Amino acid sequence: EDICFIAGIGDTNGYGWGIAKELSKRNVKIIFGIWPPVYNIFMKNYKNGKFDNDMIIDKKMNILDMLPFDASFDTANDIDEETKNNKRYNMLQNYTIEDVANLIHQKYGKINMLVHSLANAKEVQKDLLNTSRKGYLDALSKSSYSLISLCKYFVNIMKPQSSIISLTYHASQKVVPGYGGGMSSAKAALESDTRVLAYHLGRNYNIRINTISAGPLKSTFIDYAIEYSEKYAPLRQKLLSTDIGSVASFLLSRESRAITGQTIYVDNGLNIMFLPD
Amino acid sequence: EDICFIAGIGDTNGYGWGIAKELSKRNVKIIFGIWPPVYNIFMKNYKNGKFDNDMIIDKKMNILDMLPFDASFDTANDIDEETKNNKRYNMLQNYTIEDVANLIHQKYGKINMLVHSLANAKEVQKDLLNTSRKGYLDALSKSSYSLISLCKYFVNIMKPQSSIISLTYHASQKVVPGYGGGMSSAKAALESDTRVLAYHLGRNYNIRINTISAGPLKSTFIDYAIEYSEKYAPLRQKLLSTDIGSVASFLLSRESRAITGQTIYVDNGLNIMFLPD
Amino acid sequence: DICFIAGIGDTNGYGWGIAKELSKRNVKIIFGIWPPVYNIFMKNYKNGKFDNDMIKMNILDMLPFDASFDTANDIDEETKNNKRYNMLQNYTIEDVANLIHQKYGKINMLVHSLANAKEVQKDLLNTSRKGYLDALSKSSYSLISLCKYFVNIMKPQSSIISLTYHASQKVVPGYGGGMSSAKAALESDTRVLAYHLGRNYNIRINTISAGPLKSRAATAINTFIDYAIEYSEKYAPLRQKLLSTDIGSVASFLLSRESRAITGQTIYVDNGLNIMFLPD
Amino acid sequence: DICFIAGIGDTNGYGWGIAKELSKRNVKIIFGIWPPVYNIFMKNYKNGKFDNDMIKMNILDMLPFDASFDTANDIDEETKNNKRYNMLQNYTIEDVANLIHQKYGKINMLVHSLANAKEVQKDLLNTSRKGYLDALSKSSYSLISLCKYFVNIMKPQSSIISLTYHASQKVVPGYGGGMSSAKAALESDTRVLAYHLGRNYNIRINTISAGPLKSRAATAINTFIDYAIEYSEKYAPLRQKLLSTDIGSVASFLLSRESRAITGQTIYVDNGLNIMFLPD
Ligand SMILES: NC(=O)c1ccc[n+]([C@@H]2O[C@H](COP(=O)([O-])OP(=O)(O)OC[C@H]3O[C@@H](n4cnc5c(N)ncnc54)[C@H](O)[C@@H]3O)[C@@H](O)[C@H]2O)c1
Ligand SMILES: NC(=O)c1ccc[n+]([C@@H]2O[C@H](COP(=O)([O-])OP(=O)(O)OC[C@H]3O[C@@H](n4cnc5c(N)ncnc54)[C@H](O)[C@@H]3O)[C@@H](O)[C@H]2O)c1
Ligand SMILES: NC(=O)c1ccc[n+]([C@@H]2O[C@H](COP(=O)([O-])OP(=O)(O)OC[C@H]3O[C@@H](n4cnc5c(N)ncnc54)[C@H](O)[C@@H]3O)[C@@H](O)[C@H]2O)c1
Ligand SMILES: NC(=O)c1ccc[n+]([C@@H]2O[C@H](COP(=O)([O-])OP(=O)(O)OC[C@H]3O[C@@H](n4cnc5c(N)ncnc54)[C@H](O)[C@@H]3O)[C@@H](O)[C@H]2O)c1
Ligand SMILES: Oc1cc(Cc2ccccn2)ccc1Oc1ccc(Cl)cc1Cl
Ligand SMILES: Oc1cc(Cc2ccccn2)ccc1Oc1ccc(Cl)cc1Cl
Ligand SMILES: Oc1cc(Cc2ccccn2)ccc1Oc1ccc(Cl)cc1Cl
Ligand SMILES: Oc1cc(Cc2ccccn2)ccc1Oc1ccc(Cl)cc1Cl
Repeated sequence: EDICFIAGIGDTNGYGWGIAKELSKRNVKIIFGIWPPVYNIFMKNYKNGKFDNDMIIDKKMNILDMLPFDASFDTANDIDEETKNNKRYNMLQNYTIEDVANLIHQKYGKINMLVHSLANAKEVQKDLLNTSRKGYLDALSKSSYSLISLCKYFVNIMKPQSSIISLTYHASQKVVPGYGGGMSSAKAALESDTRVLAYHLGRNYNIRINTISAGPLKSTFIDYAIEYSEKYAPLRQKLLSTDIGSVASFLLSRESRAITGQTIYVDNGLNIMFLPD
Repeated sequence: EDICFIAGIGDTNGYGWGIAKELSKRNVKIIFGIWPPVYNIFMKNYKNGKFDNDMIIDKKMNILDMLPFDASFDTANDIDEETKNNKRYNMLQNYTIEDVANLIHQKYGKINMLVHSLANAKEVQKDLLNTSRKGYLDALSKSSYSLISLCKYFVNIMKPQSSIISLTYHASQKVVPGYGGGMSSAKAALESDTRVLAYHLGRNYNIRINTISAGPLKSTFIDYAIEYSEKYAPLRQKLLSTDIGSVASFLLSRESRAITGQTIYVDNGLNIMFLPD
Repeated sequence: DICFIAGIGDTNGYGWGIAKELSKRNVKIIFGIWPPVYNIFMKNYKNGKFDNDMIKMNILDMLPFDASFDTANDIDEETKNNKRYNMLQNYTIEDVANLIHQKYGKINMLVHSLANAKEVQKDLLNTSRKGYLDALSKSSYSLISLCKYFVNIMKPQSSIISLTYHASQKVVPGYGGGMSSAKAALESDTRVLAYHLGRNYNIRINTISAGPLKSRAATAINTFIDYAIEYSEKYAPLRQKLLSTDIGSVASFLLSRESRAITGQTIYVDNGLNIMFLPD
Repeated sequence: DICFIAGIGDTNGYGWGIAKELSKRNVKIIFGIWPPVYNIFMKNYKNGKFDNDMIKMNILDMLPFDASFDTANDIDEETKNNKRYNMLQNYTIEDVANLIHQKYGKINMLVHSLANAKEVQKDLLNTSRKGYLDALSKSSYSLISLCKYFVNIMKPQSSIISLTYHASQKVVPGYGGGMSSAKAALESDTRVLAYHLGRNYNIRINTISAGPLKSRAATAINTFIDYAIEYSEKYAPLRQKLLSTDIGSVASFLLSRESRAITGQTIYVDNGLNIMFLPD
């Protein structure tokens, strides 16, 4: 009985979903953490059967639960009155990082797989030089610190030899004009933090953590990235969300017990190239 | 007539000073940017001649000016009332990043060298896993975004083929337990941002930017780092603030016109080692 | 699913651990064995020495294999006539490719699990040209050539792995003879190969940077491995003992279709030691 | 201040640009010249061809030098008797070391500015063992051996540099013959050497990863350099044209005492091209 919490899904079109699908093959029970502002929409679509085709594995994806989850709030203490008043949030509760860990632990006990699959930058459209302090720190808060806080709070509800992964992108290491707003900065911090966290979690809890540097998925510039990737990557096949999924599944399993602190590239090998051929 | 603004000095015991000294050999005019809370102390010591020995180059260090400078505020607009009221700040003015660029430009015209030499993390003593969101973002704000904002505002007051450097540390790339509070995260972001900035500044202004990854200088754990470095680094000599200074001088000169976006290690080669010998 | 494992000489190394793990997924294993140790390995197999170690493997075949030789024409007269090669046939790279293809058809998995350097005991500065080139020939070029001849007997979408060590990237004094150089070249060649193999053949290639394991080869170095192992178990983020099957299950994953979007990569399987700068 | 420059054959490469820049700081330059091009280089010197290019250099000496040979005993009979070596003496590595020491005493600067690969035109997968080993011997081992023999005729706190190319780290199709492999090994060897040289000799060693320059060697590759240059001038963060003196002033800095705390490093002098992932 393995249970994985996936923080950061909004539809079946991203990595979170591809990871849920592949894990389901291993009979892993899935819990979704969903950004409150799209939680109700997601529940509706799910109810209206919009995801039924997406859920087929002759095996059904076993979704144990779907919970509102906001990566920018650590505890009930951090909720500002403007979101308290806020339309969407008003009718939802217990969606802070610590609140969700308590809920899950209470309802289902300890888990052993954790997926951080979320990024947000309010100024992702502006290049770095034109990003505001507010926009930059928002990017870091939502995309980088959220990983640390996730680990801080979920470690108490995880079994020993548990495993954790996040998703990153090569803009951290090499220049991708157009990946702005401090998203590149956020990814660089996330990959560094993955190492620092791997040391602490490894020594203190025997828990592993790694990150997957993924190629482009259509989930503007994304159309460029995907086209360029499919033209110039070593491997011609289309990169599927389940290509990341099967890698994630392996990193979350005990088959990878000796791998931690790593950035693992799942991008058809595009990262290895220097000049177009 | 070359002029360099050095943001982030508080005494003659750090890299900023070593960089000022070496630049002075090249007859570069120096302007110091000093954290307001220690500005007056610094001025006093300077007046009381405490730095006279430190200033000798048979050449005097030519300090063109010394200005209060706070890396956490971008413009006059960002000054919160608590600092406005604040003792130290109350008797100082025009210390925001944009304010200082305007002052310098007004008093002295355009400059062609910029040094970012500052780091601060309010929770540097806590390890990453135990760092608060507030502490983490403060680290990023002061140590990383400050570089971007410095470039944003000083580029308008710099000549073409100007040059910029900052200071970083290898904890960004490899684990150094004890370098906490998100300082490691901040350095990783700074090294990544150095590349992104190098592209923008290079293409749009023909300005270069690089960062120096420095070994330990006594400016607790620092005593460990220095001892370990002196035991295990390829080069036995003591690492001097002027070892960083002479490298900085070269990176800021036109002798390095074809180098940009780089992290340059000035650490007696310690970075190259895996296991102690 | 058939895998050729090039470079196994006993049950104490990574090759055996890889064999073991691939067997679990019902992969057919073919051993390529260096002729100097070929006979003794055979003898121990039939005399059931490895029986405790195979806990049961599916060993399709065991062939003489020397990665120094690309084709039969490359075998020098002395080696040809040597006591231990006497006496043996079809052990070059081209020859084992052909032989394997005749017996079994096309395969889909390849493991390069070998390395050799005559002067490993010398530090780099003191290595001769001859010793250095030997290291690169046996440890690095052998991979390139293995690929060249096996790509024709491999299907799409097959997978190739090799084994490397972090001394290529960071200084490990005592890892001498140009072995550091050979691992650096091999990690670079893995990228270049991943490009050509991916484009032209839809074949994948990656390399595993393993942590210390007390193997035959590891002892060839003048207690270095004992210190290595002991240091890793003390300072690695993960303090479990590193097993050859830890690498093996990672090898199995890389060779399987589950890793179809990974290529050209150096993957560290070393309890995380590589991420550390300063000892604790 | 005396610098030996190993690997100059005309005024169109990095060696010349390095010579030029070192002259500016009043450094005494000794050229080591490959015997195949030794005579013509001499002839052009006295016939004032390079006069426009030396705008005045301080050329202390010009010696025959072949980095394929470690000692006189390494010279094969054919080479020994060849039309172009006929006729020449003391051109091995040990021999030039000794010769330079006798004429001038100890030096404090060394530049490895050479590379060679018989099969550069072939892609890696199609390179023979012989071609690959040639690339590593001439381009990589030559540095190690240069160090071995020159450390005895160098003072503390002397400095050594070599030249490399980013194809070691990222795939550049067309950079064949094992040249990519040779650059990867050389960048690794630079670290290992920096350790031994720093500890035992207080001598520094670094390598410069240069951008494209239309040199003799660069054209040996089957328009590749023209595309390289054109691509760099279009996509590099800095759009100025990359000059051999751009590398030269960086070489001068690395060789001088101003860089006393830098060692084991790969320093990119390439208008920043290396930092880019996606074309504009
Ligand atoms: N798609 C790509 O080409 C690509 C490439 C590399 C990395 N990634 C990474 O993959 C991860 C998943 O993104 P994706 O591409 O699958 O798109 P996605 O929309 O499937 O995933 C991002 C999800 O994060 C959620 N989210 C946003 N703000 C949040 C908050 N404050 N709290 C909680 N959740 C929030 C959103 O609902 C969104 O669904 C991201 O971390 C992204 O950086 C994506
Ligand atoms: N000393 C080392 O061992 C070492 C190693 C690697 C990198 N570095 C880097 O070198 C740089 C200089 O630090 P140092 O070691 O010379 O110590 P330092 O005290 O000389 O430099 C840091 C200075 O930044 C100033 N500062 C702090 N908060 C500020 C703010 N909000 N606005 C403006 N200025 C502020 C302080 O007055 C302080 O003097 C830092 O960026 C540090 O990260 C130091
Ligand atoms: N043991 C470690 O700590 C360690 C760490 C990192 C990487 N590696 C790598 O793992 C691989 C396997 O080494 P190991 O540690 O398992 O030792 P091992 O002795 O078990 O494996 C090496 C095998 O290669 C064979 N071999 C040597 N030269 C050959 C040739 N010319 N032709 C064919 N076969 C030849 C030998 O017979 C030997 O059995 C090597 O590439 C090694 O560099 C080992
Ligand atoms: N040109 C470029 O675009 C470029 C880019 C990056 C790195 N580099 C490197 O710079 C260095 C110099 O190359 P270059 O581009 O200036 O070409 P070049 O032809 O000017 O320099 C190479 C020189 O090395 C000499 N040489 C070759 N084999 C030799 C041997 N066995 N003994 C002694 N001398 C020998 C040749 O006579 C030749 O003059 C090389 O290491 C090269 O890899 C060049
Ligand atoms: O983080 C992401 C990275 C890439 C890679 C990419 C896509 C297109 C062009 C260049 N790079 C694509 C999508 C990504 O998703 C996001 C982007 C911005 C934000 Cl604010 C949030 C997400 Cl989830
Ligand atoms: O940023 C710094 C890095 C090192 C390197 C080091 C020193 C000691 C032990 C380990 N690493 C030493 C001092 C540093 O200065 C700072 C550290 C924390 C802060 Cl909050 C600010 C500064 Cl300027
Ligand atoms: O690549 C290898 C790495 C280690 C780990 C190690 C060895 C020595 C010191 C520290 N760690 C052990 C053996 C390795 O492979 C070899 C190296 C040289 C030779 Cl000659 C043979 C082999 Cl199989
Ligand atoms: O290391 C080198 C790099 C470049 C730049 C380049 C060459 C080809 C394609 C793209 N860029 C040109 C020449 C280089 O050196 C050599 C490579 C092979 C040989 Cl045989 C000789 C030399 Cl000097």
